[PDB]
Amino acid sequence: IPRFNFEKFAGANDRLTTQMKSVGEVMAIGRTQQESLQKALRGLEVGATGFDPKVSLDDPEALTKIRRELKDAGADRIWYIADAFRAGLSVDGVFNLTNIDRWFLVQIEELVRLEEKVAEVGITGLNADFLRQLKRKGFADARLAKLAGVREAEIRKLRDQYDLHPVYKRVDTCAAEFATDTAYMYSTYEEECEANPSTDREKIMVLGGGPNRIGQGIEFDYCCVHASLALREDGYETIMVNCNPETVSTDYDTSDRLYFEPVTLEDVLEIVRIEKPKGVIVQYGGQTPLKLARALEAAGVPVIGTSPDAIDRAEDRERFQHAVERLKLKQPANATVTAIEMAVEKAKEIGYPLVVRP
Amino acid sequence: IPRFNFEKFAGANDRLTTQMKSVGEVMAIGRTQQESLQKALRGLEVGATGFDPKVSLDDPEALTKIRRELKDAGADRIWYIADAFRAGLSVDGVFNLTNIDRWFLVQIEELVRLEEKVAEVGITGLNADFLRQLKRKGFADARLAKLAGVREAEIRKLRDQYDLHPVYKRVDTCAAEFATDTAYMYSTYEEECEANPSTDREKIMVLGGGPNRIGQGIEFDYCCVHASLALREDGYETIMVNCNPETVSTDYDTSDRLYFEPVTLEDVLEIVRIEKPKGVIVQYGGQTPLKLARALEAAGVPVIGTSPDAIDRAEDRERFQHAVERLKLKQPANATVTAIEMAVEKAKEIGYPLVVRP
Amino acid sequence: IKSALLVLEDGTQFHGRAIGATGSAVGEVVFNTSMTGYQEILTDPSYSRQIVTLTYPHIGNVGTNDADEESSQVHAQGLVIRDLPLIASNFRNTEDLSSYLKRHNIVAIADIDTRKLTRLLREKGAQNGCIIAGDNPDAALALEKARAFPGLNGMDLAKEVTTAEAYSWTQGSWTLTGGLPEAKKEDELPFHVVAYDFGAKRNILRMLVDRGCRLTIVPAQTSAEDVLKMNPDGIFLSNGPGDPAPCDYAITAIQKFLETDIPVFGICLGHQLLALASGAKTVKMKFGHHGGNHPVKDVEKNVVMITAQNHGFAVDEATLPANLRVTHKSLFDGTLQGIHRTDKPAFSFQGHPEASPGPHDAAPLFDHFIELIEQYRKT
Amino acid sequence: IKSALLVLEDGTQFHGRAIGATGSAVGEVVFNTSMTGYQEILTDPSYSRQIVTLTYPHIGNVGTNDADEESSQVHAQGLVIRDLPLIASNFRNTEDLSSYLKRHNIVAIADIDTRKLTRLLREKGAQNGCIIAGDNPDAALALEKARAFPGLNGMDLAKEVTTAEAYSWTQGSWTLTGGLPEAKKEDELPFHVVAYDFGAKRNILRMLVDRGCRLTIVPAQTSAEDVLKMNPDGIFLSNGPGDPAPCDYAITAIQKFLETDIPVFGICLGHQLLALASGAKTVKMKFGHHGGNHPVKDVEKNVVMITAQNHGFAVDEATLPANLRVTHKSLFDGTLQGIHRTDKPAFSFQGHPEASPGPHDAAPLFDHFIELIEQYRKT
Ligand SMILES: [Cl-]
Ligand SMILES: [Cl-]
Ligand SMILES: [Cl-]
Ligand SMILES: [Cl-]
Ligand SMILES: [K+]
Ligand SMILES: [K+]
Repeated sequence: IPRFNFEKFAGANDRLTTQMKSVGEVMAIGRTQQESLQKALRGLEVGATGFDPKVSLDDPEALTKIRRELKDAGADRIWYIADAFRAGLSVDGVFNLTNIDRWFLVQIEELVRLEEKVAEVGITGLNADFLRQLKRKGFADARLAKLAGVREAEIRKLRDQYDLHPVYKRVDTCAAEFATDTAYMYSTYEEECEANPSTDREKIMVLGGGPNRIGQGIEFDYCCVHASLALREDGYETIMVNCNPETVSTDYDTSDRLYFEPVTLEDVLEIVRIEKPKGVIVQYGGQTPLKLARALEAAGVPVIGTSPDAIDRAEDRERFQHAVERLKLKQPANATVTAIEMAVEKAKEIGYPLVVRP
Repeated sequence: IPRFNFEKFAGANDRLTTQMKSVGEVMAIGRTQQESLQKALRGLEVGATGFDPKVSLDDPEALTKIRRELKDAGADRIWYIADAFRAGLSVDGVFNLTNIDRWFLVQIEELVRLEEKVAEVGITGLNADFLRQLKRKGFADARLAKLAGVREAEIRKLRDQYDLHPVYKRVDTCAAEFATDTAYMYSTYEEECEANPSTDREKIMVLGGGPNRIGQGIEFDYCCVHASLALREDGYETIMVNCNPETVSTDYDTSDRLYFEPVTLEDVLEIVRIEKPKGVIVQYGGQTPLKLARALEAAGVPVIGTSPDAIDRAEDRERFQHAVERLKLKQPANATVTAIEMAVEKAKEIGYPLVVRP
Repeated sequence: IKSALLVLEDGTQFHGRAIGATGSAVGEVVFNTSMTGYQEILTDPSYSRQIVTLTYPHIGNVGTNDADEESSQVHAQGLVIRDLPLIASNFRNTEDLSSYLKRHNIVAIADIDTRKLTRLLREKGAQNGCIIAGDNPDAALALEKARAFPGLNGMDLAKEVTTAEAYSWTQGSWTLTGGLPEAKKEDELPFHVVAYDFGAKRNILRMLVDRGCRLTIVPAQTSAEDVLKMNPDGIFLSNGPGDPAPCDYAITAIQKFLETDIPVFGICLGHQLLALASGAKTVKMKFGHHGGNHPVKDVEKNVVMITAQNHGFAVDEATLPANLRVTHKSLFDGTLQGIHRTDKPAFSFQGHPEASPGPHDAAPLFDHFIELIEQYRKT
Repeated sequence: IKSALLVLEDGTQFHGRAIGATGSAVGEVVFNTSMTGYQEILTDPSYSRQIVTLTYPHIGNVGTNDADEESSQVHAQGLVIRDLPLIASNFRNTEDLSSYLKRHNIVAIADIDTRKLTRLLREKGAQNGCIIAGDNPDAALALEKARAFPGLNGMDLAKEVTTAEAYSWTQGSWTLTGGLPEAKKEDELPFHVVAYDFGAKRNILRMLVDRGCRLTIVPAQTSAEDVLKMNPDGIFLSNGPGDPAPCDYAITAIQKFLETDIPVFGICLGHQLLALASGAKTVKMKFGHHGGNHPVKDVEKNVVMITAQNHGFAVDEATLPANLRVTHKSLFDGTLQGIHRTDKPAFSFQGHPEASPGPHDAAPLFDHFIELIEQYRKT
């Protein structure tokens, strides 16, 4: 799935055409197309957990917007397609506007229908069979959580409860016709596991940044790779976690074990669950892995290097002002305004010119 | 199908609810629901030939309009439903919006699909096999013609060619388990004809006004009955053609032969075809039959009483002004203005106050 | 394009579309005016060797479901309808009609002028016919198959649809709320009734149990002796296909039953047997009675009932022994509908009190039976 | 819910979903790596008595159509897949996979870990197994059946799928534009080839016709004497199921041919048969070759071709008569893939030059055969 950054180019024509406008891409592998696609969506780093809606069900004007988005594709198209099914459009209807093969459309529609059942039965309706079927279609805990109206952890709790975990299969170039000594893996909800972790070595995990976007480029990957080469050279068993198909980090040669997966809490926790690494580096993949640091630590992950809290200390405007204070350092005049008039008065205080941060 | 008059009540609320707002109703009989439904649509006296589109296909806001019309029904909802299928809405989506049983919706959908074929293939594509299929679905000549880009008459000739004509069955209360001596018939595209016209008497045809509407009331129907009662007494074989379920005119007791059909050119011509009456009265049912006189005479229909042309002479604002002139009679100053500014001048001429007829 | 064709004895042809199984079907062609209950109609054993044509154009609007089965299988030889609905729209539907016919391997055509056909049957009378559903239906072959049909007249079909061994029935009727009830404990049912399976419709049975009867379903050719051994509270004689006249075994039996004081009640076919055993004669109708809007008068009460009818033979009123009183009569045609033995606790009805499908107007007829049983047990 | 179960000889179970007919299937289980060509594979006679597992997860994406049938029927004993798509999406489709399976009465299961199954067969070698599809699939029973399966080793299946009577074949290949061609006239085909039907794939015949051969398809057991009588321009030995070893009739006749100067060409089973008749030995492979991405080197030219493979037995290269020269080897496992008689116009390929499905890389094998024929006619 390509990754875009239109938001950064306000004045731009944001419709997809023959000239590329994409800034990067994500890749996913699944045993089925639904699994593959959903996994890709949740690894896209756009805040998607899958097919999150773009327009409300009760917006009278929704079908017009949906229609526009299907007919003339932008970057949100994939999400508008499920919204179309949600709103009563048929597969044939969607086909005529998008020209996307029905073979793919029918699959998205089936996901919507499943989402509808989840929403209906709520968390209670999530028995082990049903939940397993959902997982098998690539549904993220996060997406189920939303539909059921619970926190994501709640869905994950449930799986632990049912012992509903994924299995890891290996890439081998030959549909398993021959054995492989490489550990290039992906998760799926199947029977046989091929992870076969080692109990032997001290393992180090490195988390990548998913697809590149402006501000989250190759430079982060570069770091990710080095960590891996270094620690591997030092004798550590290096485990790389990333899903950007363009990078060196996802080259099987770069690490001991490569899990081509979405760099999400969900996905990472499952790998940790079976690898039980000595430590995890979250500081090198850019925003993506940073954002997950706290939850990981809290879920019991051995995050190594600068603590999550520390990072937080620095990222939080407030905590920071406090430290800079404490160290008797110079920091530009600042305020935290809530209202307009409040800002005018404060602005007076601070002094023009000003830097207004959202 | 109920008949409304919302245009006469500009300021009123046109949404359908639990308080009746219709002014009349038309009824149709068909060997099938589809056939029955389309016959009713064409006999509604609203300028419909069936499921004529209400919104354009290229209208970006069309899905919005359709949705509103579907969710909060007005008198046009039946049309908006076919528009929904055209636009790609599914039977389910339509259902969720209207709560109209899918059993009905699916049939409308089918009709839409067939409409599409027509449109595609054109008049060339109307072989006898298919044309017969369409007629059996209740399709009107006028309807198919719009679809094929030909005059209604072309479709009608075409049927003449293929010797494609309806058959007449009878109403008997018992599904043909018992014989009947009553001539209460309806048209269908079937095998066996039950019309069995007489060769015996001189027959007189009386054309009813269809569903009542404001200005086209029981008054006309009253007349219609009287024509029947009278001529029959006088020993003529009387044939009534009407489709208003409320009136005395559609009471089998009122004439010798009752054809419960749409008061259309098409429908009428079919009756005349097998009946071959001595004459037909079109001056008693109101605007409905009146508007058919010219066409009927042209198709060789024995129109008795004031000739269609004579009629036209009076109704035509120009034809008329002329004869009043010729009779040296008093008429109010008139003008036929095309442009605004023209009117103002022409106005000055005529003198205020002024009656503006469109 | 899946052709199908129907040809009558007379060589009248009907061209349509195939909606069921591939192949041919042959039997007597009949018309049923029932606007509802197609499933119940199809699974009515009485229809064995009959090709059914339904007057109501839309057959299949509500699909199908097990509870609407009047027997274990579809007994009708073939199905003829005007239109087969695009879909089934009913919360009770478990399977569309086409698939259902296909499932039960029934040959059936749609899209024909069922009206034309009905008028022909009503005017000219019943006619055997043949349906051929396939790639290129052979009209000649059809006519041949059609003419070759032996004919229901004098045909014992009862013996072809009856149960192999006997069995017990303790199940009551369906309810909207409860559906089809679990079968009643044997000790729970007051009376014991023995019922002759001449191609018995489940609803009859169900309505009996509903009334406090435990049942023993017996094969058609069961001997009176074998029966009387069971110490029956009453004896019941079901509906069923073909001619009642060639059913010697049962007539005989019934006669034996008639020497006893045992209460005896017959429905449809059973009514014809009861009559024959009584000394009357039967006759084959011109086209019969098939529909659910049939008025019948209880002459005694002078009241009318709307009834379910499925019968091609009748009891000639003019041959009635005197020990046989006329109870009911058809308001449509004057034909015989009910009889009571003047001398014995034995009575019968020509239509279907158990309906299904159809008006529940004639149900009370069962009540009378009970009345005879209760009084019998009083002795 | 529609259950299905797959049980192996070793007891390994796979629980899934029924996508084909209700019932059970037993046979040797194999895996095929072809990402496309499912129909062709299913209709390959060589798969007789075998349960086919497809490694590509989505099978049925394009539905099915007649042109993609490699024979008169589905020969696979069963089909095992990971996922049956919601719809078939291809202009060529005439029937969805499920429907097709049911139509051919094939027992098939979906929704199982074919990867695990594949790794299992690779690691441990082929295994017999049984699929049971129905209400409540008995795994113990499945295991019984699987364990009871006599197995392919020593089994002659050729005589099982061969044609009863001989016939002519003059139809060539399909084309996108034209589809399958009208069968050619005999005067339109220069050469006359006698082909032994050991479970021949239509593509081979079609391809042969494309090359100018009018064909006479003969029963597997047809005598050399009978053939010779026909004055063949060349003799063709088709592919086919089971062990080539037990086919004495064939080996015998080939040996006879081998005494003449008539060109002989064999594909798959035919290759095996040609080798046996020349004195070599055949073995049953651990798991065999079943796929469309199998590299085979033409040792003479040192070139590689991507091939369509479908075989579980092979010719042992270390028992090759000196009169048998090795022409091709598998680049995957170094197994024997081609041989040519050094002293006679006779050669054969272990793979499927006719592909269907798979790469057209090996088609030139045919050409060499035409060569021999033209030269033979020269004399
Ligand atoms: Cl017909
Ligand atoms: Cl008779
Ligand atoms: Cl499995
Ligand atoms: Cl071996
Ligand atoms: K027809
Ligand atoms: K499974």
